[PDB]
Amino acid sequence: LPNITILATGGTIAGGGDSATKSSYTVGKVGVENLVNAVPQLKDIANVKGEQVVNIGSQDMNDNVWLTLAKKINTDCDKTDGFVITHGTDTMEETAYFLDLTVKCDKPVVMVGAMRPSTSMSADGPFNLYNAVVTAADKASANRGVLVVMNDTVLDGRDVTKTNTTDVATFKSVNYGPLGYIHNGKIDYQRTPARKHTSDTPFDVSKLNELPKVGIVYNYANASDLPAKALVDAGYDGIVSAGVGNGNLYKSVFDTLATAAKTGTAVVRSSRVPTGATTQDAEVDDAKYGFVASGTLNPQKARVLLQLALTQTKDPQQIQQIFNQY
Amino acid sequence: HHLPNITILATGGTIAGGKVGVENLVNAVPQLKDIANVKGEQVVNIGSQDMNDNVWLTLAKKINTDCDKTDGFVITHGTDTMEETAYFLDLTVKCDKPVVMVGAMRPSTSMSADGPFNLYNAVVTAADKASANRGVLVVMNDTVLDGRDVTKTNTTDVATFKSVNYGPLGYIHNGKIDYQRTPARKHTSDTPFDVSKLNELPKVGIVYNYANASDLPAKALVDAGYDGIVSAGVGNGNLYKSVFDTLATAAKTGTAVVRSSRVPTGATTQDAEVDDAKYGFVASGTLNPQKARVLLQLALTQTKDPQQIQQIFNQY
Amino acid sequence: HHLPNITILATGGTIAGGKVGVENLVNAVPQLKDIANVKGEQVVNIGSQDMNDNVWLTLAKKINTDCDKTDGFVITHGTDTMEETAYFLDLTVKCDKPVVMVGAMRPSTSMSADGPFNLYNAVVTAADKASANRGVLVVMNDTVLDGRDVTKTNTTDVATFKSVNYGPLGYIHNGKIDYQRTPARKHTSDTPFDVSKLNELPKVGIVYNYANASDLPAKALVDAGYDGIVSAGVGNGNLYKSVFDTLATAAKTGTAVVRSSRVPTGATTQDAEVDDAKYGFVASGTLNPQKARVLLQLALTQTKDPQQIQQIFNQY
Amino acid sequence: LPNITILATGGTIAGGGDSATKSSYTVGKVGVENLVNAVPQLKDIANVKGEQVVNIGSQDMNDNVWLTLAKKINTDCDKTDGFVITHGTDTMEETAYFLDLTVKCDKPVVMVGAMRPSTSMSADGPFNLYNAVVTAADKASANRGVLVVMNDTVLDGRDVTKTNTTDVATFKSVNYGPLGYIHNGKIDYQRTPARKHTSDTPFDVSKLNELPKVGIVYNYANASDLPAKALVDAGYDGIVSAGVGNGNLYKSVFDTLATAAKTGTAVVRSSRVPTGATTQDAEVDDAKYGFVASGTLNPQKARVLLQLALTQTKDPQQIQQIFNQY
Ligand SMILES: N[C@@H](CC(=O)O)C(=O)O
Ligand SMILES: N[C@@H](CC(=O)O)C(=O)O
Ligand SMILES: N[C@@H](CC(=O)O)C(=O)O
Ligand SMILES: N[C@@H](CC(=O)O)C(=O)O
Repeated sequence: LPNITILATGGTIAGGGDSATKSSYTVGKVGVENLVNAVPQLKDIANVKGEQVVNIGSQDMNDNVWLTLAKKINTDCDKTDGFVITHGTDTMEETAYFLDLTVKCDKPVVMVGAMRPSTSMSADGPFNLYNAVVTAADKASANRGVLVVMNDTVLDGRDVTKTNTTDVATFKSVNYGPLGYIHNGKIDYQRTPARKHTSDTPFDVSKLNELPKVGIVYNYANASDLPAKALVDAGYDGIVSAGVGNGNLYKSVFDTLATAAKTGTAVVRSSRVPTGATTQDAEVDDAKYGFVASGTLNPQKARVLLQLALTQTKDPQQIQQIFNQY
Repeated sequence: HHLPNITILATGGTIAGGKVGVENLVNAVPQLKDIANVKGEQVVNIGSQDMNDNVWLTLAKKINTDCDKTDGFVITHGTDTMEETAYFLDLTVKCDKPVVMVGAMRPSTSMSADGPFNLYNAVVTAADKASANRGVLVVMNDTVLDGRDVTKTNTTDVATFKSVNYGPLGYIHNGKIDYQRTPARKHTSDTPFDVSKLNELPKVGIVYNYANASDLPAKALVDAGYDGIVSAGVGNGNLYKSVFDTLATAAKTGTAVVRSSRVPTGATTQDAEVDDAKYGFVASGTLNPQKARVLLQLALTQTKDPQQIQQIFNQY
Repeated sequence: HHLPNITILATGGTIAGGKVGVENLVNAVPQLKDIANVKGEQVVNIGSQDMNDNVWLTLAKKINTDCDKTDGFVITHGTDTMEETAYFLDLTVKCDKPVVMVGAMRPSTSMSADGPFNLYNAVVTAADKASANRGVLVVMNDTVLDGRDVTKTNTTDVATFKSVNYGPLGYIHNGKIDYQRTPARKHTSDTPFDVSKLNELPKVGIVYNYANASDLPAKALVDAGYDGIVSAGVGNGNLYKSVFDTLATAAKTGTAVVRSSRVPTGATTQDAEVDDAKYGFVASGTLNPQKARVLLQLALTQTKDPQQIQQIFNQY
Repeated sequence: LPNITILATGGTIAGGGDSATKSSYTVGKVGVENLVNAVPQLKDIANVKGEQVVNIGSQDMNDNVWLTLAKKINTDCDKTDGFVITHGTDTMEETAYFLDLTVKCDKPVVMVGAMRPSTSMSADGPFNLYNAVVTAADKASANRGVLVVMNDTVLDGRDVTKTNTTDVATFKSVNYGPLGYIHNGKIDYQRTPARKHTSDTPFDVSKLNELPKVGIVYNYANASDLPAKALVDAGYDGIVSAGVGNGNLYKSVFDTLATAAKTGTAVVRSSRVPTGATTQDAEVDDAKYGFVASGTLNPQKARVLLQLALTQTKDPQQIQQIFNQY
């Protein structure tokens, strides 16, 4: 059986409530050893080793944990056959894309969480963890980038997003679809992401203590420019706009970001709209303003790539090329 | 043989690209005369990414004032913020006659432009007696959508508008609608919100949550004396710790705080990970951040008390 | 403090895998006693791929007879044909108290089995006074779905059941339902269908359309004297020429013919490519083939006239 | 500009009504030359040549037209840079998969239709045809199998299906997602089908006058076995079951197909359920009965592959292997 390493970071998968039928609970309580022992069927498919990296709710996920995870996977690659990262669902789509761009280990790296606490009736954690280990143990899972496995489905770290606040089926790759489905412990892979990932990217965080500062501002009717101005006044390296429609901006926000771009702030136009690309050649002349269009990357995913782009370059044309390749 | 009188109120948008006038918009679809007596009025001519409180107030007052002068309204509008205007009017229009919003995802000069048939179907909907008393509506891609749940789901697709939590009210085929649903949430004349004499709306901003989120946007809204802040939370309305800290302080120093979610479907519920009663927060339910802002502004015209705002978010 | 009386009628399905008894099903979820006084009765114990007219008649008669002896019903059922049983009961149950169907997509012995919480939520729904007068319901994956529109959309997903044309009625969180919709189509006590004295239902079969489709299935149903045939058409109810020829003959020689569609969402409409009045055909609207069969069988207990059947397909 | 050949077969894209605002129309009236002249923007992107193969509604599509199309594309491959097939929407998903398995030409083959007649207000035909030609002209479209292009989206011929009876956005690849989106005449491809297609299949129809007979029977409550018996009595080479749930069958239908399989009839279990695979190792012991599980192929798609499988073999184990590879 393959050796599989579980790196635990917290989340509702490790959470507990006082009743199996009531919704209130606290995240990231139980340890990695309890999650493993809760699924004795794991011993049929893998030799599982658990390590507790942190124990937080992923609403509190941060740069420091991301750097810890990437360095640990890259350091321990030769010591195991694959990785499973247990994680909160709230920002799993962000961590998955970060690791998708920075992990250099060729072996499967699979993220997994649970929408229901471990104590709940029909808790989804146990089978999710089982299927995550199935995926990390599958030879065919290698070289597909960092993966998220939820609700019997293998999803690429770039397109995967949380589509619903409570549904166990919440995780979907809403633009390009899943890579494969899991049935009876086997996967029929019919897709693989074409965008460059893992060892095909230039992003190398092995020696980094911190990441460039990138914030996100929302657009809506009558939007205040004060959030954007606050990020500019703090000297943020980049700002992602969650625009309306095809990456459009309320005039006040547009005006502030255009002025900041001329001072050197990197500005990426994304969209609050949950599917579809923020394109070039629509209503915003990105070349004129020095802006970058995010494509299908939603605002929090665009932040991930912008932070890493800014470890390499501050030039908008080069950043746009990065947003066209990764 | 007499046809209903339908008033088109034009605000801009790609359906008017907003540069072409409301008379040009009407004459482009001569078949409108087969179904309605159409009169057009230009309210503004803007891209809806620049929609604002003043235009919202103008539209609600115009519809309420002119209700008895027409049989139904169509509002032509940009698609980017149509879902916000639709819900604002859903809460403030007191005319029970049909009010239908419509836009276009493709330019009027483009191949297979969707604007012409979109407008035709919007007039069909405003002219159907069955459309009355269903709240303010959005009509796009042969579908009638309630103004509360409707949202733009895709950046470019002509089929982008969907009521993603509770579904559409009816589909349009051959100029006829089979309505199978109506919104249960209280709208129009069943709400207490009355903007007839207001020149401005309470100030409500939106902050985004994500890994490592800065508290600076939330702090800037607080420093500016904002009346309310809507959080686009992660998952089920959850907050990054720094943002949580700032909003907890704001809620105990006057500011109304509504937890919504950046997640595109599903409710932000009570009784999950955040003790709303302890912090004086309000949970937005299925209202996404920009919709929650609409209701929070109007709630703040009535009350600043968090329990009373929560009740408003449970009824409208 | 008193809790509602809820009767569980068991028919089989993976939620009972149908091999385990109804008492075993109940005792597996002890928290049921926190929300209801539960009594279980075994009606049949079959896989729902073998569901049939006799079980449908038994269930409708049992619910109608026992209505005044309980406060609500839960029917445990296989997922494969739950959407058909749900609509049959939707049309024939005259009890206005909640009737909720539920199943499970994973075996009860499997990791993260969905059956236990599914049953809990089904009892929550049957015990909610707000669930009355909404027709027969299906409760799956924290969602309340009307029996007319609900359908199985995926072969394995625990989230498979969706009301794909008009959306759900409400979502369940923390044991509470926020209902925002109700079906406008006439159901239960608002239909004329009365099976109380029937031992059998009119014979209605379904034929599939595709490229090069054989007319032999349609011919075999005609040769057997079927009372009606539902066509799973291509696109908007269209028929392969050979199948069209056979059904046109059948419609003029007694047989009721309903055009539905193999396409999983959207209505089969009148006034498209098929002149239904010329051929004596009925268009099924949003009813998929197996749902259209349910309504056609019941229509044929009232009338054989195509215009009157079309009216039934426009009202129920 | 590339040379693009339009092969016309009919459909609503070629249909016309007496009014732009009323829904009634007739299919396959106007000729290929009228469709081309209706889109003068095509001359900006390609040298277009039209040929009328047939002019039918695709509800009347049949084996003979399929064989004509495959032979024509394979014969004329060297004479053009890519193919667009205008087609009715009702069975486009069937023809696309047939050509996906039998076309040996390496150059892009793109199918396209229209949900609204050419005479209708906001008719979708003109822009659909434009985007189909864009796709056939794109070098990156080659080697992705036969494609369907509808509503700004490039879809693989295997997974693409018509999901709605009237919506212009009806065509979706409901299990694995689209291959790319089209904006401003350009495609960002992020996926390609892993299942073997075109020149990687053994199916060679170049000398065939006819195809094996395969019919489809529906399952539902109280289902009659008479449709299945009628196909068996006619000596059908194969029968596809549109089963309930995960490919399950009503007992009467099961009994008839099991008896037929022992006489040599090929029996494929598919599902009337619109998404998801009909799997092995669920409730039906396929090996015991000699049945084949269709995977994600819906009943009409499973018929296509079964017909072609039956040109090579009647052995259920070999047919199952075909259903696992193509
Ligand atoms: N609050 C949790 C949500 C979850 O795990 O589902 C987290 O992200 O850690
Ligand atoms: N920018 C435009 C988008 C559209 O009309 O579709 C607007 O909202 O006004
Ligand atoms: N074959 C089963 C499927 C299920 O229960 O999910 C049935 O319908 O009875
Ligand atoms: N009946 C038409 C439908 C369409 O083209 O949309 C056909 O398949 O030819």
